[PDB]
Amino acid sequence: KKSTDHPKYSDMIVAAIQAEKNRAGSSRQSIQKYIKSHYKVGENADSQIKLSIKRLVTTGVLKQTKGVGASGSFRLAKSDEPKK
DNA sequence: CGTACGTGCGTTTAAGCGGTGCTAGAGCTGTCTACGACCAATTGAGCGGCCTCGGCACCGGGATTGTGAAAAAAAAAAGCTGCA
Ligand SMILES: [Ca+2]
Ligand SMILES: [Ca+2]
Ligand SMILES: [Ca+2]
Repeated sequence: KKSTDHPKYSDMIVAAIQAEKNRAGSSRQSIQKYIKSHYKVGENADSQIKLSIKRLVTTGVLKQTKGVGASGSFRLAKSDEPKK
């Protein structure tokens, strides 16, 4: 149930998080360097991507390991695929 | 392969120039004497000589440190799958 909401740069983080085959790795600057393939505002992109993550983390759908700016490490987790 | 650099635009900035006006201070002049050259006589600090004995160079033996191979683990990465 509940309210599903619209994200944008959010999408492009989760696209780019899965578009690396790894165990616990995705530092904001690695992500940005891939995803700077553009329609995007490259000048203001990092803040919005940085802003974007915190909320993904707070939902816990995206999962990370010990830090904040220092760690730069997370991936998609929980358990979501098409299912009953 | 990702981007830090070079290129070339238009916009902005202050260097450059020529000039005027003020005075700090560079430098020049003459005077006067404190201070350094020079001298000779005086004597002790430091030279060469020479003698010694203890630090230090060299050795052997025992302790310790670090390297490297070999065996075996932990992991990372590769090649291999069907699905969706
Ligand atoms: Ca580079
Ligand atoms: Ca003067
Ligand atoms: Ca001597």
